[PDB]
Amino acid sequence: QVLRGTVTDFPGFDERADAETLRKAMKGLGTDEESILTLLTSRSNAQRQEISAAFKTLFGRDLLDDLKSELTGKFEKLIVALMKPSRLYDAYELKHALKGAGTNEKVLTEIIASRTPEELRAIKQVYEEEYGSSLEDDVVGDTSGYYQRMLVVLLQANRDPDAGIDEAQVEQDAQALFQAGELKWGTDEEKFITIFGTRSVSHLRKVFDKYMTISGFQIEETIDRETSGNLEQLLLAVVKSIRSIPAYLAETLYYAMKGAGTDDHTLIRVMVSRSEIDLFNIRKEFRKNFATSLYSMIKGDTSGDYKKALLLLCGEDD
Ligand SMILES: [Ca+2]
Ligand SMILES: [Ca+2]
Ligand SMILES: [Ca+2]
Repeated sequence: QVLRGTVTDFPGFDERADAETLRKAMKGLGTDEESILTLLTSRSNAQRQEISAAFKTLFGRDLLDDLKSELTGKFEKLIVALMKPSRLYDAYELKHALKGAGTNEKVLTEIIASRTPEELRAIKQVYEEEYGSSLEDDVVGDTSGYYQRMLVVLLQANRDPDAGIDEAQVEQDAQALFQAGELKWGTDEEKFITIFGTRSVSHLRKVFDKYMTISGFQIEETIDRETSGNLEQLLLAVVKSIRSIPAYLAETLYYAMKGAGTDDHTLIRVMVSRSEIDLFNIRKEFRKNFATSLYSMIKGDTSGDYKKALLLLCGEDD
């Protein structure tokens, strides 16, 4: 594993040229959504920021206010996601799950499960800088119970460092998890939230081995993904991220298209948020694990400029 994304710095970029092109495409009645799509999906995020800066000095206009007026639908919500400064997209996405749009634990479980404690400190820092309130307090307001408790544990970003691995506490933790999991994760929540939340990744992947020997099964089996119980799902997410974030994230995209529905808000979020970080890796797991390329799935569930961009993000190569 070399963490890679799918979007890189466009070579021989001209932020002025870029911005002018993008002025013609809005310009007049009609929109050149292809021209808009192809350009910004073929640019990285920092670059997109230079083009907004250039669009303003040139024309005296707000690039994003113009995109927000020209566009609709999901291709709008996609473009608008592209133009989010990477530093912000996650906390933007946390804010909105918390504002308005009622019950959105799916989003909270996704980010806070699947970010590295270095990602979690910055998010907390930026949100509290952008929106004025603390993420942790906002989460406490809008959540309840152990699901809340666990998130607030996860939000501390304070796991045991990977160092020496204590085979005795690996035995003790896999016990606690054994029994609690045939208690339906339904008893002694305080005890398992401390193990899931504070232990090291390298310690936990060992505990998870130590379960599959003692119980003959792997700890996932003991939960249902379809059935609710935010905690169980949060639990389940942690067990999958502790094993492998790009694999968790490739499974999140895969059930975003499963059945009736394409859960576009999950689609947009992952593609975009991981695009310059690990989107490569997420492909190279989806293929192998789900046996179809991500590309073609998306080419399949989606349609329009929205799938043009999305495919353009994904990249048809490896
Ligand atoms: Ca127009
Ligand atoms: Ca709400
Ligand atoms: Ca579908």
